[PDB]
Amino acid sequence: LQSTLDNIQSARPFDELTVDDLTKIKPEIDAKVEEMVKKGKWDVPGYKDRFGNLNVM
Amino acid sequence: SAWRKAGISYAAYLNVAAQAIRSSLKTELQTASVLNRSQTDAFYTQYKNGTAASEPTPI
Amino acid sequence: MQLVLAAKYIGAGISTIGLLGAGIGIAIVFAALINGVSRNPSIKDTVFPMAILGFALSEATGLFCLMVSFLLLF
Amino acid sequence: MQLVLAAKYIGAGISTIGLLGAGIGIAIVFAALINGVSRNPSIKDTVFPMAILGFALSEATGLFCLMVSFLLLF
Amino acid sequence: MQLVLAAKYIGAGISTIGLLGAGIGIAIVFAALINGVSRNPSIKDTVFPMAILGFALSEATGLFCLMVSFLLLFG
Amino acid sequence: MQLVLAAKYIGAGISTIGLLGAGIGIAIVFAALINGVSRNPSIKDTVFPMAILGFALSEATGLFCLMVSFLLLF
Amino acid sequence: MQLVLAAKYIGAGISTIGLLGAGIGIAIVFAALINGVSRNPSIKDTVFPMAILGFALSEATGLFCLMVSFLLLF
Amino acid sequence: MQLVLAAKYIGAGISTIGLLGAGIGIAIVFAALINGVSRNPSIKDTVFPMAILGFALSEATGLFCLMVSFLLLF
Amino acid sequence: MQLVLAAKYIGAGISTIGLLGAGIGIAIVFAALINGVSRNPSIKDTVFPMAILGFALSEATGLFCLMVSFLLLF
Amino acid sequence: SSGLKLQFALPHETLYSGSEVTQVNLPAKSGRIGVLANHVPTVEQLLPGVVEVMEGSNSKKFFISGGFATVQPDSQLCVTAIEAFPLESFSQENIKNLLAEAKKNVSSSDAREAAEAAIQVEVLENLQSVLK
Amino acid sequence: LTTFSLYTIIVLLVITSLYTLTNNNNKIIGSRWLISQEAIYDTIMNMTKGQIGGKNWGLYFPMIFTLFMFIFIANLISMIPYSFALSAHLVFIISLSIVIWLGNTILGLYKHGWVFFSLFVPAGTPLPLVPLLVIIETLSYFARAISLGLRLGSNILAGHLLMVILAGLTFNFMLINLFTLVFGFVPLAMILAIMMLEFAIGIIQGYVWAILTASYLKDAVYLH
Amino acid sequence: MLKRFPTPILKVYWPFFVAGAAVYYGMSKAADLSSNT
Amino acid sequence: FYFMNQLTYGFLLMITLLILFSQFFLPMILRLYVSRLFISK
Repeated sequence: LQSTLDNIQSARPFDELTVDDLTKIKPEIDAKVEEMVKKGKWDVPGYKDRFGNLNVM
Repeated sequence: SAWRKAGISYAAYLNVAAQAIRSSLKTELQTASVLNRSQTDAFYTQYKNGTAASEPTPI
Repeated sequence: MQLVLAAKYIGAGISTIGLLGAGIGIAIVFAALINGVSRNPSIKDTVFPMAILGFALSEATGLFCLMVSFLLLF
Repeated sequence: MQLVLAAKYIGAGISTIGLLGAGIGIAIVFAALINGVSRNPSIKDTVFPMAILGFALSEATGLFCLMVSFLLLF
Repeated sequence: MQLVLAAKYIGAGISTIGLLGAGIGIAIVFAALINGVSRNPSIKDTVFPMAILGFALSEATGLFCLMVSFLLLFG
Repeated sequence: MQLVLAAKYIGAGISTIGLLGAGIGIAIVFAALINGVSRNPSIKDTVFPMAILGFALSEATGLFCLMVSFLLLF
Repeated sequence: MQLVLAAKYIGAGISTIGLLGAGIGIAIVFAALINGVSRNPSIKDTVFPMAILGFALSEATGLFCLMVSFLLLF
Repeated sequence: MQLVLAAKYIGAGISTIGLLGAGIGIAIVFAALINGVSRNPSIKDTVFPMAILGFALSEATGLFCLMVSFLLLF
Repeated sequence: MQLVLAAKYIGAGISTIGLLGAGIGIAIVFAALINGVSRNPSIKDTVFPMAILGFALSEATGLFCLMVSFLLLF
Repeated sequence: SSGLKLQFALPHETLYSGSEVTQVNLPAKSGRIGVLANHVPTVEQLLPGVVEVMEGSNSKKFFISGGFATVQPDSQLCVTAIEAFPLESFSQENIKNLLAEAKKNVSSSDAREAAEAAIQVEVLENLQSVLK
Repeated sequence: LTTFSLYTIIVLLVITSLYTLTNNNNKIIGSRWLISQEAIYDTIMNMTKGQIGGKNWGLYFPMIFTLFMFIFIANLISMIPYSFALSAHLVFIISLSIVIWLGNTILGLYKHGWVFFSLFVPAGTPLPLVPLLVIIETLSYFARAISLGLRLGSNILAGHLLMVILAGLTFNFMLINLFTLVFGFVPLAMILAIMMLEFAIGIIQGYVWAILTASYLKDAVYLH
Repeated sequence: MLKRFPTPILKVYWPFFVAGAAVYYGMSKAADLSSNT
Repeated sequence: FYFMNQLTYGFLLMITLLILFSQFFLPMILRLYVSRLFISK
């Protein structure tokens, strides 16, 4: 956990993280995405709780 | 009339509407009950930790 | 050119139907103005200028047809 | 001047229809006036000149249509 | 060509009717705005551009009718 | 090529007569929108979209009238 | 034959007058929908679908008018 | 025969205007439907069929007008 | 002969426009009926006969217009 | 139920409670409602005006000081009033006129009080109308 | 390659550049154009949830999205002075409306079969009024089949024709007249106004198309 | 950067595609008939 | 008429555009949504 905090101190791409890097790091998110795509349920439960919509509607 | 924006609320409107008749009452109708209603001795004394308790202004 | 002037006069006669909109427009504008000032006298000072402007725009729309008919008269 | 005068008469008849809109204007202005004065008698004193000006302006359009019809007749 | 120009004038004169709808529309918008601002004065800042846009669209329809009349006249 | 063009222009006018309904329609839609946001300020974000929907639909009806006129013009 | 096509165009023009009723109808439908959402915002989800249905019916009347005009033309 | 078919087309064009009031009628019935439902959600089940019947045959009146236009054509 | 039939068809067309009033009227009848039954659910049984009677009379007026148009045609 | 029952209450002494009554005028903000019997449930804000109550005896006038004209499907007319107008013994021209003219000068004193003085003079003028 | 072919290939190139070329390296920041695309996606997805939602909105969201973007890119290239309204035939919108209505009817006849005929009788309307109701609703659906095309196509063509006629009739704007003051510049003001009107109308009618096809899909899948 | 994700294109969107095919076939059939040229 | 140049071609166009959209662009928005959800949770 010292290694974790030391990495997080200066290796935290908050505004410059690559989505391809995120996919390569964790294949679990890829597996989830293809599973839910092939299932047809495009909803991602719990997605408007923290992210706004600015909906003109 | 304008007892909400220019005025205050329905309570004071109705109270003053009744008080207009209460003050403009005949001596025969002027009894102890209407005299008690006419008298107003409640002073608005807000709380200290709630509204700083500035002064005991009239209600 | 007899039929030309004849139908020009006919078009001028029918071009005045646009004044109907100006008439019912001032109608409804002033009706709502009276209702609003009946709601509360305070809003008069802020609601009267827009009622006047709305009547002006309605009469301008009517004057559009009036001018077109005048073009179909002279 | 057979066809020309005929079309002048037809155009005047068609122009005569602006009075319907003028009447609706005056009528709904007076209707809102009545509703407002019944709702609050005090507001009547202020609204009455507003109604006078409103119906005068509404009748101005009817007068314009009447003049347009008149110039088509003489 | 007398009949063609005659019917051009007739068509333009009857096409001018759209200003009836234009005036009725702008004034409906103005009447609603008057009622709304009288009912509540605070909402005026948020309801004024709404009525301005409505009036603009109604007078735009009126201008469409007027331009139809103009193109029937001169075109 | 005389009577056909004449009646073409006449029918174009009789088709452009219909934009009155579209104008009064977008008007009444915006009018109820104003009244609704007046009764409750907080419903604006919900009543705006279907209101501009109704405006678009009425304008499209007016442009149907305009299209009927235009095929009788070009 | 020329008069036949002329009256075809005239009837097509007259067929479009009924569309203004469809426009004002869809408009008053959406106006009442605005008022209802104002009174009961929570009933919007239940109320919008048959609001679309009413728009569809009035636009269908307008489209019967439009198709009558179209078949009168071609 | 030219004039017969020409006036058949003219009468068909004038006849199809019946959809104007059919649309206005379905819209007015629907507008009161929306107002009542938003003012009283519990009346939905017992108001819906009657309103459906109402605007359905109100549009059927316009369908009768369309049938008159069709027989004028065919 | 052919002119008589032509004006017969045009009269049928200008008689078909009588149904607009029937449509708008049955609209207002069913609109007030819906509003009333939405106000108090206990009044529907009492108000249904009168509402349907007034509707039937409005449809009878519309049928009178249609019958005049038909006796024109046939 | 047969007829109508009216529940007229006043803070000093309640007047009526479940008594058979015919048409009663209930001046609201818009106008008075002459409820004969039964009637749809309603809720209307009462305005200072004449409340005329018919029974089998006579037609007595009761200038109301306000309240609500609320009804129930069981035909319960509970008018929660404050002060009534017993017959005509409450009538007095001079005090009402002098109070009106004396509250006219303070009709523009301080915001809420200024606005309410106008309403007080209005109900005094209503008293003048009821004076007969 | 005709004019329509080059217009469509240019539209495809620009629309794909707006997404795959906007991402310089596809960061997680979600830049202003990226956030605009995100907002559009969220708006279309909540059309889907609000108007066809309840069991299978997500399945039908993608066609709503794709039709919205196609109509958006078509309406965006409508106001440029040279911009031609996709060969100026507009029958493409009619074809889209017809094919969408046919697909909705096929879906209704597949998921409901003969029950689709019961949609003509929502709540009441007993046997004496059943034929009238079914005729009225069938004619309403037939009108719906042409509603979408004779709508966006009609408005686009009317806007283009207004553009052309306006530009033609003011050819003497400052050519030879002496009265070319601001009174003669008023036609420029109306041209500017119709620019703004055409833009707003195109956007709001793309929204109209999206909500209408959503409502049609809901009526197809859900019987009421 | 860009990858292919297999969303259902035919399992769910078959009616629209078959309607488009039918419309194209009808247009091709009526090209020599509904043209009057 | 001149119909066999834009209608069937337009159908091929919206088919390929729908395919490209649904298979490429919507997955990017979905991926960013789920990534924000994951690193937010």
